[PDB]
Amino acid sequence: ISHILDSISQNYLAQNIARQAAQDAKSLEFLNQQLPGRAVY
Amino acid sequence: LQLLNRQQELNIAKSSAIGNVRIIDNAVTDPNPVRPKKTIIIVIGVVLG
Repeated sequence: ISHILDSISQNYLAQNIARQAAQDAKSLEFLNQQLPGRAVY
Repeated sequence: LQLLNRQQELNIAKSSAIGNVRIIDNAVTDPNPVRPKKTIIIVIGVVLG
């Protein structure tokens, strides 16, 4: 039970820190997909 | 060039577009039926009789 609760807490922590960057991560993903006047680049 | 940069930023914002709505749990079906509730039905029958 202690092992399970440690796993639950760490999963929740990791999920929270991962979501607190989701918008920027998707923006970066689309920017990578969008990389091809040169000032814009 | 300023308008080109603004257009690129608008493209990024339009494509990302993560709204203020998130699907945490997709639907799964509880394998135990919620109706009929056999025990309460039988208890009601006994008490009514």
